[PDB]
Amino acid sequence: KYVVHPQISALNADRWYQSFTKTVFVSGLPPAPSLDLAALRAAVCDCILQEQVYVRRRRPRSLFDRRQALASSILDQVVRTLVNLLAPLNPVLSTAALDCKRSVDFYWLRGEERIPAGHRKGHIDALRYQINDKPHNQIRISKQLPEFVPLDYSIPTEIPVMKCKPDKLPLFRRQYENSIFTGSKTADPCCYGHTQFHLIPDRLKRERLIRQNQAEQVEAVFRANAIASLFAWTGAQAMYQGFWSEADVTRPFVSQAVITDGKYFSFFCYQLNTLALTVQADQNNPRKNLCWGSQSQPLYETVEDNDVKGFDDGTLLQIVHFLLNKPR
Amino acid sequence: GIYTSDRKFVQIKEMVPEFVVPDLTGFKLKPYVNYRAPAGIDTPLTAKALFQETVAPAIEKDFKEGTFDANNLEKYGFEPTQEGKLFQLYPKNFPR
Amino acid sequence: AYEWGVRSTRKRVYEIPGLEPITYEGKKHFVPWLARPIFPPWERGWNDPRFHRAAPIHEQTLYKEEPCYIFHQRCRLLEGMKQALWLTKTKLIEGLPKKVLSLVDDPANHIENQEQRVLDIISHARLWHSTEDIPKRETYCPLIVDSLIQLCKSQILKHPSLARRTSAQNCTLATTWNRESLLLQVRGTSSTILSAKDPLPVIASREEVEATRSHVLETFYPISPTIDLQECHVYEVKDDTGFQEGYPYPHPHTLYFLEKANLRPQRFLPEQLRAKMLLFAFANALAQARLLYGNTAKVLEQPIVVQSVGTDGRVFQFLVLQLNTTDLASSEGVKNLVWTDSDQLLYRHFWCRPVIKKKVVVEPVGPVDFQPETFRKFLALYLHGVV
Amino acid sequence: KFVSWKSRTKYTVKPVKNYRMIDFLRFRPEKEKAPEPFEEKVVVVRYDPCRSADIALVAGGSRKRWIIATENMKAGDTILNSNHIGRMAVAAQEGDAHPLGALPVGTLINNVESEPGRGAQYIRAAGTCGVLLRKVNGTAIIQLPSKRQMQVLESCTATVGRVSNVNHNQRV
Amino acid sequence: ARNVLYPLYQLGGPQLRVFRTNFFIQLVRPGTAQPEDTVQFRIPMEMTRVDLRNYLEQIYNVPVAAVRTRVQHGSNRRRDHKNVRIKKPDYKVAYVQ
Amino acid sequence: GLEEFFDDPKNWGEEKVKSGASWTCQQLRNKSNEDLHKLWYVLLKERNMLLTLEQEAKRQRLPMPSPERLEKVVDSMDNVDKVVQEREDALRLLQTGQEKPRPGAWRRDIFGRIVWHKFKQWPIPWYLNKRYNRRRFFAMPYVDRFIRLRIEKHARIEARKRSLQKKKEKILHAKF
RNA sequence: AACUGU
RNA sequence: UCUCCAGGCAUACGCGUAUAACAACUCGGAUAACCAUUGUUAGUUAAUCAGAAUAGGCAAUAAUCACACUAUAAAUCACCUAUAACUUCUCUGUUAACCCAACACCGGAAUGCCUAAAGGAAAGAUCCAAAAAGAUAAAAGGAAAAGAA
RNA sequence: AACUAAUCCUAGCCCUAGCCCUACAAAUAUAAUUAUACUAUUAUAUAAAUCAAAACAUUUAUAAAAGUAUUGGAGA
Repeated sequence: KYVVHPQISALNADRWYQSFTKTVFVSGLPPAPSLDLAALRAAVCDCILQEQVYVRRRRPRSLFDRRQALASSILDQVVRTLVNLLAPLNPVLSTAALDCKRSVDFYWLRGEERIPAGHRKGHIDALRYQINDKPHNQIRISKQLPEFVPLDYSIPTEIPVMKCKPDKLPLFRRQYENSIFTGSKTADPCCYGHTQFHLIPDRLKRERLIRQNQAEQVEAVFRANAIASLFAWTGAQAMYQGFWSEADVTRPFVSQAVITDGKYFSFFCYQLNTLALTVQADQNNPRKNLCWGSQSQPLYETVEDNDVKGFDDGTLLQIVHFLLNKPR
Repeated sequence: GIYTSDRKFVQIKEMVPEFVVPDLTGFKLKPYVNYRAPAGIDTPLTAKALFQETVAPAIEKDFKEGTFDANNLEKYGFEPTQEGKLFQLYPKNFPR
Repeated sequence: AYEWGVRSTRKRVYEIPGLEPITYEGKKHFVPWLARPIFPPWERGWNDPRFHRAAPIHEQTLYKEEPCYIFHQRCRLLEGMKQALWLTKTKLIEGLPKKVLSLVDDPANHIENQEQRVLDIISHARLWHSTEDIPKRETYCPLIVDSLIQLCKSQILKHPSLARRTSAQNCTLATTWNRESLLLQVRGTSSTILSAKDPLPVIASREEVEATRSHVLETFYPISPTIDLQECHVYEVKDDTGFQEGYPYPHPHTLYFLEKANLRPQRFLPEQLRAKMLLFAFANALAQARLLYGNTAKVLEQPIVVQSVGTDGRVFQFLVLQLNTTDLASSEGVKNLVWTDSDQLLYRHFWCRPVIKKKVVVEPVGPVDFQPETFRKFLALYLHGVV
Repeated sequence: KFVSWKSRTKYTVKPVKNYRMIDFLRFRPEKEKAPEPFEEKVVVVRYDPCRSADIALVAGGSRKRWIIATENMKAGDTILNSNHIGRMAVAAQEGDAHPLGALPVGTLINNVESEPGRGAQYIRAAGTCGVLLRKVNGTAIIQLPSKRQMQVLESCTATVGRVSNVNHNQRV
Repeated sequence: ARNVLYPLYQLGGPQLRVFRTNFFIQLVRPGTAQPEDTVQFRIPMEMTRVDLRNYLEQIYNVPVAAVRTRVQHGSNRRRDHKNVRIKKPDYKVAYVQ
Repeated sequence: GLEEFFDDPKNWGEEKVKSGASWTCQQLRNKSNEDLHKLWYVLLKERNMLLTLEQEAKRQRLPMPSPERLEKVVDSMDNVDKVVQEREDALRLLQTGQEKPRPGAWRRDIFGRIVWHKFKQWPIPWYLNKRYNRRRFFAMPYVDRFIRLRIEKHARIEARKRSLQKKKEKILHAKF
């Protein structure tokens, strides 16, 4: 089966993933307790200064992971403090489960092909795929999030269709275990989740992509990772609820995801309407999966001395909105 | 490039050739020549011919003027060593 | 047979005056019919790190004749507790501080369904967290501590004052001090150094601090105090609190040290862990004192209190250290006060899979002989200084 | 010219990738001790893959080192090592390393050396014991496992007792 | 440039510049199905994909997004009248987006 | 540009494309050093297009129009290189006197033959290069017998050559 | 010994 | 479409174009059909799959869900202290019904998954000879069931 | 006048004479033919026996004087 990388540099990678998943990605955010928003900036300002300028740690030997390591530390701290500061306002977070770099697995079949040669020449074989993703952080709750749009919602925007085979684009089929995983076992009470946090590597970062001339694909890299992770993660929960392709979900599965390149931050929302992507189960289904994503935005400008400059609350507001949101 | 420890490739920018492309705009020399064009009698350039064309006039003028000496042979174009030039005639250190 | 010399190694013409023998140097290669040339040292024209060799310690410019003994995580003291007390000039009181014990006596401190939540966390930390049937200590031991800290951190609802502290990530603690003219250095890392804007309350009164003068550090003839320490002749004098100057929370509340080695031979003994904690905890407190009071040697008027917790995921060790003196040159006088609670078992055993014996499920997927008291002692340390 | 598999820089008592580095020179004066009677603790009696007899881990003072185990050597035992040649015999316990001048006649010994400073080369196998046949002043007679009775100077070091697997010769 | 000697590099050495290029490449219609932006090239086996990227960008001023290259084994089954195996010249196929 | 890899759209489908004579050596010599470098790429660009067109013809199982065009370009390209090499050779000889761009010398192999050994640049010297010393540039004593055989083999070849001539002479008499 | 198309 | 059969799929090793399309119907398949033969052209796409700095100091305690519990058969670089370097994605492998057995051999061939959703056809035609081989059935009998010596 | 077949003349060789001789690129001794460091680097004994002595043992060749004297299990 094909091995799919949630973060990839392929052209139109978001389109390729959507075609396999039947996900429609509408630009922008999905249609829809005060905590001293200024206080978070000051607390976040300290957190950024804490790791960058105050904490003392052994320098990495590689000298190339230093930039990547620093971005992870600041993101983890902000998340840790944000959970504590938001805990009094939202008791749900106290009962919520936060996952640190745990893997999401999903396995599904889309498309078909006929064997052209070999002992099985002429036999029709379905295209097998797998996405394994390890979001930087993700929040898992025991209650489904409020739906962002009614089930069966139809919009003019259409799912992509891929001219070439998945093999033609770099994607290699390998035989190994098929896994569908929510980030935790079925035993874990938190079979739902609120938001997913992703950190893009340096190779896929904006600076390198612009140099590579794939500036337009920077959002595609953002889109591809979000769609892959959320669909793979969301589908697992519905499987944890007993729903599969022929037993498609009776209630849409909804959640959020945020992808940051270290400086810019992007916010993504996914709703899973169809578990049926096999030809048999998809033979009779008018539903489609809907994804809503926002463009990546900087969270702060620069770090000078012991005071960070240019912090953008607008990105922080979205995090505050996401953290405060709770099931209805 | 060079492969470091753990078999990890590290591209060496110096060892990666840079294609120096001539400016062909306005250049009258093309893939072919007319059958109209007569061929020239071959006169390959040699060390003696190059010396005669370039070095001989300078020495001849200086010798008549008397301002010739062994110390100033490099002035007429002698290179004691090829080191320091991007293109070294011997040992050859440049790609075509 | 004993071999003197490594067992691995075991199973005229030129002198003539007036002429020089010919050699194959002109050939540029060896030929049997020519003599071996004499080759001077080769000059590459540039310095290669791959072929560069670090000079011996004595040749270093930073070389110092006096030996500086450096203690790190892997260092294991032969005498364990006794050596640590002598090196740190501290007096030991068994059990946790009286205040810490009183913290959890308050019903509000106790977490809602504390035992059940801990039981669920232990099961999650051991089995549910990963897809592996039997996760190893290298994985679950870091996770269980993080989950317990989050469970304790969730108490911010009950006590908003807990927002005044934050936890770093494996900060570096280091100090250099002299004991009976012996140069001692402690180098520490790991932990999340939980730091608060205010120092932890002093556990012992000044009268008790003066009482420590009677206490005498135990000696262990014939072994030297510097045993098991890395003898260093090239070193720099440094004092490190784990944070650069200007850190909003200058006072460290607790210093955590974890041993996640799956194999018992790979796991340090509980006595050694506490000895490592003592030196590392002492260094962090000393760095604070030196920064506050300078490098002068004197009895501290205001003691500095720091805590340390050491656990391997099944056994938990709780350590509280109070720094009462900076005059550590002498072995007699005011001594630091340390409170120790050791061998606190969260659970005797955990089965990562359901144990079916004689077609009967004798053991569920959960801790065996679980002791909630250990978490309460852990909870007491975390809440101490706030409630 | 063959790359040695014993590539560890420093002598250690931990198993080495396992192989344990053994020391057959029993009396090496450890740090913080004079060349006089000093005592060591037999921490653990393990088995050496590269030697027939099982090795006893001897730890004394500031130094830890592996050694061959005698017949009755076990974990937790205290073993004495003395270089001093007293006018009267020094107290002898099974496995302790003393000069043959210290040892009394008739004691079973092992890990003996033919020449002073040679190091242990005989009675290092399982169940082998050398009898101190005779002792006079600075000379002693040791019956080696080769059946060769040899006379050596008192400077030679002898470890009392038979080697482990005492009934190896009695195997049927 | 192929069938030529390139200078050995040492630390601080000059940047490698090829003023005249002996590499000759052929654009070939895709035998397999490929995206339209993708272009196949038959190139000397000693050329690197970076060289092709530099080659197209500099000589032909062509912007390149991605490059994928494969080596096609030349059949040696064919034999001559003397029963001596004939080997098809191996060629490298480069997929350039 | 991509279009440069292909022929003129008008020329597509033509039996042949009108092209002139290839560059001669003397004309290239008359051209300047900078001009020669510029010309090589201009010559190369057509060659790649012709090679590009030829491969498509092979794919389509079709003939290449005006195949002489490729030969003419190669002749022009080859003539350029010798002219450039001649100028480099002349200057190299003057400044250094070396008849070869690369250092080399005559060395004896283990078979007793004398062959030109081109020296290789190494980061380390030969004496500290054990592998280079490991390389054998010396002939073994037993090669003397082979040397005698080589001389005998050469004599045998001449004897066989005379036999070859004799048989040819016979037929000359028979034919005439 | 029985058993059975031995 | 029907009748019937039930080890299938990956990697390793090996092979090296036997791969696929087209065109041939002579040779090769241990006979044809059909191609595995003959000729022509195509093919196997990788930052992710696979292949391709140094000197010192210093390490007691198996595993077995490792805890209890014992045991004998005895089973574990790191990290510190300094020195040195200072911004990287190329090259190569990737096809196939394939290999070792003189063969399209009958057997030999490492590992993981799984047992039909995967993989397959015993019938060149006609006749219904005898004899021969294998299998099934036995009126009555039971060596002309599995127990004893 | 038949099918299978057959037909042919040079490919070249052989012996003396004469004559001695002194005439692409790229990769390679590492694992030869592997574009740059590793690891130091290397042939050759009386010629024997077979054989003859009908076996086998000392022994057994390889211009005239003259196959003579001498030598030899005085025998080949």
